[PDB]
Amino acid sequence: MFKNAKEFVQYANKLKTLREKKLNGVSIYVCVGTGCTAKGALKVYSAFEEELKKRNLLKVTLNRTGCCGRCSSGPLVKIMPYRFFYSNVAPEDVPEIVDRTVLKGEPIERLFLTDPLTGEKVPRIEDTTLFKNQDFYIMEAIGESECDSIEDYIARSGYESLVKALTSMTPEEIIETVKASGLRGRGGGGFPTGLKWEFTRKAQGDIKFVVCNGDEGDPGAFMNRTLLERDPHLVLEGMIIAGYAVGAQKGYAYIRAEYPFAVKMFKKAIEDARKLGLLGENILGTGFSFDLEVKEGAGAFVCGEETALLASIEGKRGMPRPKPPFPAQSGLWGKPTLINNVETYANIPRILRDGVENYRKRGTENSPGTKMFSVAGPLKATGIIEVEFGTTLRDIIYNICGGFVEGEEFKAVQIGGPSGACLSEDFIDMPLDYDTLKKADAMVGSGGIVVITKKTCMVEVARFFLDFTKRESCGKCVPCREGTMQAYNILEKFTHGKATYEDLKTLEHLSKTIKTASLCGLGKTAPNPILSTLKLFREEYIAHIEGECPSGMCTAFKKY
Amino acid sequence: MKIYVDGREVIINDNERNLLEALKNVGIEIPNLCYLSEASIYGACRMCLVEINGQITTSCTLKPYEGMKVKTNTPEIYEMRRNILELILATHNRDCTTCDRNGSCKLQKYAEDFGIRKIRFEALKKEHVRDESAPVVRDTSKCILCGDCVRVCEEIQGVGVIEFAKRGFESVVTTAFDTPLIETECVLCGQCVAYCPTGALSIRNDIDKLIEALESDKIVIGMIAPAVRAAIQEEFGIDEDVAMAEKLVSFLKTIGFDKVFDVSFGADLVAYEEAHEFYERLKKGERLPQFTSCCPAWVKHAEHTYPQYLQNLSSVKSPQQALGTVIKKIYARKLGVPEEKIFLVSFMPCTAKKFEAEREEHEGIVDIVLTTRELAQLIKMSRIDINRVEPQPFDRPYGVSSQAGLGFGKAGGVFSCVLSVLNEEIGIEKVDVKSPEDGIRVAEVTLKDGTSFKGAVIYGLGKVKKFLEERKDVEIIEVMACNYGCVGGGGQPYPNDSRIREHRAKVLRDTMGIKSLLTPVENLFLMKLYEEDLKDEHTRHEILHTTYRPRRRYPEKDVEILPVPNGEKRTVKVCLGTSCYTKGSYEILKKLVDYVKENDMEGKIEVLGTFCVENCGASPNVIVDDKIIGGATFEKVLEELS
Amino acid sequence: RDCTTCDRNGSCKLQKYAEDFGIRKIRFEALKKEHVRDESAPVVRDTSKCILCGDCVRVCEEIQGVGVIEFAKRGFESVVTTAFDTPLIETE
Amino acid sequence: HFEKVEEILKKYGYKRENLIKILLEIQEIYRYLPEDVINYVSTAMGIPPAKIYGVATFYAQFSLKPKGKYTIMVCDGTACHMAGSPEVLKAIEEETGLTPGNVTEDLMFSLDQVGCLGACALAPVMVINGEVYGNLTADKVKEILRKIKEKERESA
Ligand SMILES: Cc1cc2nc3c(=O)[nH]c(=O)nc-3n(C[C@H](O)[C@H](O)[C@H](O)COP(=O)(O)O)c2cc1C
Ligand code: SF4
Ligand code: SF4
Ligand code: SF4
Ligand code: SF4
Ligand code: SF4
Ligand code: SF4
Ligand code: FES
Ligand code: FES
Ligand code: FES
Ligand code: FES
Ligand SMILES: [Zn+2]
Repeated sequence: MFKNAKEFVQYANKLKTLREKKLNGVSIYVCVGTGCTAKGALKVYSAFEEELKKRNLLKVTLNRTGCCGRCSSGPLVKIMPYRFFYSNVAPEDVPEIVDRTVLKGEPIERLFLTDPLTGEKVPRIEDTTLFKNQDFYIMEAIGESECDSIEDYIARSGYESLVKALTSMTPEEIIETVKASGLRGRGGGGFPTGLKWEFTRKAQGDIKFVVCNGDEGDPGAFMNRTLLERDPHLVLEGMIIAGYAVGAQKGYAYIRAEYPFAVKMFKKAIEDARKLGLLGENILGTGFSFDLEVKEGAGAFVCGEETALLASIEGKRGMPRPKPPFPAQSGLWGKPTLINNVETYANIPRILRDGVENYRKRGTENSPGTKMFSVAGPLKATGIIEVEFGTTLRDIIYNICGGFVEGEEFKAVQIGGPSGACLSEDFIDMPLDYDTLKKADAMVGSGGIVVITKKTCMVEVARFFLDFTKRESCGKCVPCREGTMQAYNILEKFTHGKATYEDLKTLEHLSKTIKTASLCGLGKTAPNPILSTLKLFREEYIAHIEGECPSGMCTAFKKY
Repeated sequence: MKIYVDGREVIINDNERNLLEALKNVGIEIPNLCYLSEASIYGACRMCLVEINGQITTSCTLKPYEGMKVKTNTPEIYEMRRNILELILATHNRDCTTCDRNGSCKLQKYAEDFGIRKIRFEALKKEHVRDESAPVVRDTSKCILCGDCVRVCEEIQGVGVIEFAKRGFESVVTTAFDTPLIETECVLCGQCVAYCPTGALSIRNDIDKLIEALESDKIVIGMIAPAVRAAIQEEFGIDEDVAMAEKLVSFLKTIGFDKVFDVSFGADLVAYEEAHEFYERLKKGERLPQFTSCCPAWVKHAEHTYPQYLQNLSSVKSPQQALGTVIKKIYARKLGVPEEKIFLVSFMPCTAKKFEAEREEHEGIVDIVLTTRELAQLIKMSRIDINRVEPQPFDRPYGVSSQAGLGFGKAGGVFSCVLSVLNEEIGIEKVDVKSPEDGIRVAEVTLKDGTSFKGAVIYGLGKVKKFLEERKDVEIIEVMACNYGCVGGGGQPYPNDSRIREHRAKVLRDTMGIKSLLTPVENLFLMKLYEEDLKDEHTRHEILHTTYRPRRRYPEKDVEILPVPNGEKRTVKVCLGTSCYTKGSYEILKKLVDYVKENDMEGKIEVLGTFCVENCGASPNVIVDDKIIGGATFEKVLEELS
Repeated sequence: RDCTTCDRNGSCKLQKYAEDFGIRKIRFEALKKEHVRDESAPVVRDTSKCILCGDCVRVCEEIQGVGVIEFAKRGFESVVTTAFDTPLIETE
Repeated sequence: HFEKVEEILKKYGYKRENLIKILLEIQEIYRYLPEDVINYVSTAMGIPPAKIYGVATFYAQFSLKPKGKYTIMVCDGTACHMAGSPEVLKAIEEETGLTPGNVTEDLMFSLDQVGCLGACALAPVMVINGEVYGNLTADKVKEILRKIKEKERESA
């Protein structure tokens, strides 16, 4: 598969045969994605290894899989020949699993997935109500895909789209199909990616760059890292296709150093692709050269800004600059640079494999495709989910996540982190879109979701988001640098029950200044929580000015 | 191009970069705190907001286009601009009476114009830095984070010792690890101060020492730099004035100076000595190329950056030190007064001269160095119209100087003086001068006998690196740390941009033109000095020559846990590296800390933390009295402590 | 010494002299004075900026004939104020 | 006489574009960024120390003080914050007497608040040397802190 494409086709066909062989046999997949490892997934994998080794009955095979969308349901394990999904698998009952299931095959009722809605246990996750209520287009082979295996990715039809683009199509047709599909920037802005690819390609320059923004753009979201740990080769293929479309010969992946597993997975995927010839000085013997590097993010929320990201890659402080000249013309080292989110690159190969009409079959007329989210807060089922671009907040909160834990009630929801919006129940029945809710003071955002309950003081929510923004400000321009800290001071006064209507007026007027006069998007959206809470929860601020706090958590006055 | 500003037809210009600059060229001013000096950029103040098509945006980042309707003043823009200014003023150290920019501060003028009379925001506290260890004084509580000093130090001076650090509310311009500026590689050129728009960067004022000296019984002797007379007139807002130095002499004598001399005499003496030294070097073809040592900033820069070229530096000391040493060692004897009785005051345009006067090799010669601004303050205190002061000549025998000596005040002065000395000693057939770049000039000189050399004049530190890396065909190189030479020194009147520096150079050239004697030998007093006092080479070497030593940071900066400020101790250091941390070291540190907690009542034991000592693979390491142990532990360090 | 929020900023003789005399520090410690700040009336009072020149007292008495402000106390605590530090809006 | 630092610099070829990665490696080796180490790095790379200091103090992963023997990481993400992370921070302070970004006298404990750790189902979440303890409260945090204190104190 290093000279022509027919060798790659034969390699993929035989890899598919081998994968079918292994799948038909008894195999074990333990979800080693973030959250499951926090619950002890790695110790479960060690227990499986030792038990399966001492018994020495390996034709069993043990594999590591990515997130399966049920992070809250303990470490996740499933067996293939009988697709029985096991949850809350402790390292102590692994021998029981091996004896009862791997050897014999008797379903284990005690170790299955409960149904939050119907209050019953279903043996298969694919039969769970939550699984059916979702829309899996990007995440595929849930629980049965090897995260650290280019062989598995190829055996699941992976890398076919890149070969189709290289051998058959020419960059112009690739960019045209991306434009026609209507794919929009998943990074949060929603800008049509096809137009961005046109901008980068048309830029006058022989050398160009492709940059992947791995940042979550939110301190309460884990979509991009989960996708990277699920199918790193999907993002790798998308980046290669983008580099071919815009005529680049070098691409950079920006993954935080705080995420060791994502960095390891992407590095291993890159090395495997290079070894198999997908990356190198001559890909599939077509005269196209391209290489990829992973750049470690030392940790700075401001590095999600395009200019700050470019400065960070080049080894400087992540300081943004006035956007024009745009990165599409002069980005990395003054050369054209295509910058997109992880989910955008993941979508690219899916669009290429499918068509334009087939892709648009999911979503809305202006927002085709799917969006992966990370729902959090107190709910029966939390984790990574994917939904169509027409779903409402009620569907996600109740039908997909199972609703709230007993003794809890809905108050509000955060949809895009600090830069996002705070939505009350009056917007719950509004289909998600980059246009439908972009006018009602709301935005889908990078994909983070956190539900707020009645026992949450929203003045404190605004204080928390402003404290985060005050910490993350790069300190370049006066509005963000100074006003964020001043607004945090005012909000802290509100929390400590020593605020006044003068402080409320000052905060309201300073929010406009911060939003309008700030240089980059960090400061522009810095007062979004303040504006949202004051537009939706003014009575709580007023009660705080009176030392009441109807929620009653923030301890500033009690037992007097 | 035609544009509509506030509803009226306005013609801006054909090609322009942004709306703000175009309107400024027209004559329409938009308030902003970005254009503050020649090293300024746009985008940080955010105060230039204009309204176009409904949305507000900064005019500095807005490319103008034909027939654009722009409203530069709307109630929303007033609100936003006042909010931004109040934000700046909330955390600003608002003490203008003791500020060095008082009366010439844009922020102060805006606070006046914007009618800010109370701070609506909280004057929140910051981890401010107050560095006063060097003639350049840092006070980050007055910093507006414009970044002009960073650009000046990096791009213009080529040192890069000050940079932005941290982020957010804690953003600060400072040296690495908050190291005192005196201890860094700073050359003290003072250009950052010259470009600073606030009082954050300032010059150390030493007027109190001068006043207490004048009030004492010591004989105060003043000597004025050539470039001080070419720029002092700016502080009083009057036109250029030749004879400035002589009315300065009159004023200084009025306020109690016993003698006032001219540093141009020292410049002539230095040029003579350096010309002879360079001729010897040429005839021997050794220690070449030669570097002038008249700029202390360049000398310190070489000590920090070119330890291999320290032998190429001219042994002759700078005019200030040469003239001061001559005074203290010869004039005192001629007057029959002990050297302790004479108080020597130097009036310079340079902040690095303050450092030079305090150098170990120059100890006790120059008592105090006062910059041009401090001299202007002295004049302004008296409230006498200096323009009306009748000039009187400098004092003998160090009062007269040649035109070449006075030429030292601007770039190329010392090279021209050396050329004149050589020409008089041995004629010069011709000189061909080239200009490879803006601040670099190269001269090819042929002597009458036939031996020829090449000399380069470089003003503006930071251009030296490329020239030294690529050009190796010169024998003498003049280096001036400041652009345009000393007319643009750190201590010169503010503002200190290029137009004023060129005007100062023109003023100094006009002052030079009215000098009769043209070369140092024509200076009778200098020849008398050589014939009577500097007759022999030993005295001349001890008087006019100095030695230079390399500079290298000596940072120990070990982690402090239970330090002892002073006194004999044990200074036990525990390695905190990963390899050492992998087994024991942290446990050993805890045990030792608890031991000194129960024992070690006094400061006998000093428990320190240290980074990897390059002894990994030999078990945890514990340094004791700067000694290596290996396989260290609590008992193994206790036994050594015994 | 807070000239930024002062109404005489730019037209203060004391500010100009501080600029001219090169007073960049004070070795005299900032003693604490019982300063009087008033905001009750359109005429605002702030004795922390007062140099006790007495011009206001003469203006009010000799010129305007009201004499509502006068020198009180003595020594370091010398202050120009209203009777019993009464707010200006409540005086004559 | 620096050897490992020289190895890292040579591996990345004294290129400023790799300065952040070089600093990450140096921290991983020395556990922090000593002034001497990055002074040597500046000398080797021909980059002024102020530049490296500006870069180091801008990103969170870089620490200028040694990391504690038991480095504590308390998630401050949205879910963990509404779940009670401030209570966890207050308990940590009252027990060990420190605030995020600080270290104890003997370098036994250090604290840093970070973003989502990807375990929102366990909010609030704390990490100590890779050991994650979820569903935490003031009592639980104090109890575990005492237990680890005694365990380390044993030494043996
Ligand atoms: C403070 C801030 C953080 C951001 N974080 C992210 C991020 O984590 N991921 C992302 O894709 N975009 C992020 N963005 C948006 C990108 O900087 C920018 O929109 C980029 O062009 C994304 O390209 P895309 O729309 O194709 O995804 C952030 C923007 C700001 C102002
Ligand atoms: S808005 Fe904030 S993050 Fe953006 S450039 Fe200004 S200070 Fe930096
Ligand atoms: S820089 Fe000095 S003069 Fe200007 S506002 Fe600040 S304290 Fe006043
Ligand atoms: S005095 Fe010169 S070398 Fe020192 S910090 Fe200022 S500009 Fe840099
Ligand atoms: S020290 Fe002066 S020049 Fe430097 S950033 Fe601060 S205000 Fe600007
Ligand atoms: S060029 Fe002149 S003013 Fe500048 S540092 Fe050198 S001697 Fe001083
Ligand atoms: S005495 Fe009166 S006029 Fe004089 S400074 Fe004080 S308040 Fe002003
Ligand atoms: S990480 Fe395992 S289900 Fe999400
Ligand atoms: S002039 Fe300062 S941001 Fe425009
Ligand atoms: S880690 Fe201690 S000697 Fe290197
Ligand atoms: S918000 Fe803390 S782990 Fe997700
Ligand atoms: Zn409250």
